[PDB]
Amino acid sequence: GPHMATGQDRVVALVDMDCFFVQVEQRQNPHLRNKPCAVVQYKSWKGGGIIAVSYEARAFGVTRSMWADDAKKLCPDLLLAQVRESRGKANLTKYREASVEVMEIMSRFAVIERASIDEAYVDLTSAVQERLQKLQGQPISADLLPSTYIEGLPQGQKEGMRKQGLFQWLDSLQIDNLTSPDLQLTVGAVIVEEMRAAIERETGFQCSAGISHNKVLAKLACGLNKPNRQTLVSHGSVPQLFSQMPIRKIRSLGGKLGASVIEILGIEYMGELTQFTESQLQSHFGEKNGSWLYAMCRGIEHDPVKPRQLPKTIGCSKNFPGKTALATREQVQWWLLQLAQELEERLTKDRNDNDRVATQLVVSIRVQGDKRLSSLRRCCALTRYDAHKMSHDAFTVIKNCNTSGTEWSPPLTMLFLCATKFSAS
DNA sequence: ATTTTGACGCT
Ligand SMILES: Nc1nc2c(ncn2[C@H]2C[C@H](O)[C@@H](COP(=O)(O)NP(=O)(O)OP(=O)(O)O)O2)c(=O)[nH]1
Ligand SMILES: [Mg+2]
Ligand SMILES: [Mg+2]
Repeated sequence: GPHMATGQDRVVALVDMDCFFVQVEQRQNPHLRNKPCAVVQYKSWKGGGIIAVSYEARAFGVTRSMWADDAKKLCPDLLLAQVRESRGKANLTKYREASVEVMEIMSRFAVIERASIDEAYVDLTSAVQERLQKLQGQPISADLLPSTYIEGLPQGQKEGMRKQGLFQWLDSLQIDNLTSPDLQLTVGAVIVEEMRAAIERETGFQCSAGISHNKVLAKLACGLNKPNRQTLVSHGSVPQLFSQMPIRKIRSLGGKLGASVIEILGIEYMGELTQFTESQLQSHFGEKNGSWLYAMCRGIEHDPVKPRQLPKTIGCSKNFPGKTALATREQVQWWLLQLAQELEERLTKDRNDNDRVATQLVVSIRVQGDKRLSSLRRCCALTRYDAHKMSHDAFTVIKNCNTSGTEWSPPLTMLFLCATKFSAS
C-alpha cells in the first residue's frame, strides 16, 4: 500500500550509439554512409570477424560475430571497414577517441557512468527538477519529443503510431504535480532529446536512448526502438512489457543465471517472477540475486548511476588460435613486447589526459587446449610506463608455465596485459 | 579459427 516504495525516485537514462564503430568509419569515409556496411577485425581468416553492422546490412541478416565472407554470402554489396592494425594486432584507438567525444558531450548535461565504449547511463533526477522549476507549470508539447516512443502506447505507419502513443501519453499527463513520476520521466525524455541532438550536432553520430527510473529499465528501453529513437518506459508499463519479455533480455540475465532462473522456476518471461516470494528467490539464487530479482520483476532496481566517465582498467589482448599459437620463447617475448608497447602508449596518454597512474600490471594467458578463456592471471607491480620493463615483468611472472626442458609448451593461445589500480597523479 | 576488451561478483 502506502509504504510499498515503488522505485520511482530517480530518472535514469541509458544512451547507446547506433552501430557505433560503423558510424565512426562512415563519418571518416562518406562513401560508406547509408549503405550496408560492417566493421571487421583482420582480413586473412574468412575476410575477418564482424564486430559492428549498419542497419542497412542488418536487413540482410548480417550480424556481429559473423565472418565477413559468410556475411558477403548474405549481402554481396556489403561494404567493410577494417580495424586499424599496429604492432601486428588490432588497435581500437579511433573508437576510444570517438567514444571520448560522445562521453564529454553527455557530461555537460549530467553526471554519467561510462558503461561501455559506446554507452553511458545518466542520472537526470536533479536536471529534471531544475527543468520542471523552469517550466513553471507549462505543459509539455509533442514538438519537444520528436523521436520519443512511449512503450505500451497507443492502446485502445510507424511515425503515425509513435505520434499516436505520444499524444495519448501527453494528454494523460498531470503537469501540475511536480512530483508525479510520469511527469518526471517525460521531462527526462525532453532532456534526452536535447542530449541526442547535441551528440549528433557535435559528432555526426546518431544514438538511441532509454528513459526510465533505473539502469536496467533504461537499458532495456533503449533497445526497443533502435536506431535513432529513444524510448520512455514508465513504471506503469512494466507489467505488460514484462508479461512477454524473455528473461534473457534483461541485463545480467542473458547467461547462466538467466538459464537457471528459467529451468529451476519453470518460467519463460520476466513477469512470472512476481509470483515467488523474496525468500524463495533468495533460496534458489542467493540473497543478493534473490533480492535483486524480486524487485526487478516489479520494475524496481536501486543500483546507482556511478559517477565514472573513464575506464577503470586499460588492457591489451591478442588471441593466437590453433596453428598460430606461440610455441617458442622468442615469440612470447616479441608479442609481450608488442602488447606492452601499445599499453605504454595508451597509459602515457591516459596519465597526461586524466591525471592518474596505474599501479598494478595484470598478465593473463591461455594455453592451447585449455577449456577456459583465461588459463592464468597473475599480477605484479607497475612502477614505470616502460614497455620493455612491463613485458619483462609479464614474462618473469608467467615463465613458470613453460614445461619444456628455448621452446614453449603448451603453446599460448592468448596473451593479455591489463593496467589496473589507478591512483591520482 | 568470431576477437578485443572491460565491469563486476565470489571466495
Ligand atoms: N573488439 C570488439 N569490439 C566489440 C565487440 N562487440 C562490440 N564491440 C564494439 C563494436 C560496437 O559498435 C561497439 C558498441 O557495441 P554495441 O552497442 O553492443 N553495438 P553497436 O553500437 O555496433 O550497434 P547497436 O548498439 O546500434 O545495436 O563495441 C567485440 O566482441 N569485440
Ligand atoms: Mg551501440
Ligand atoms: Mg552498446
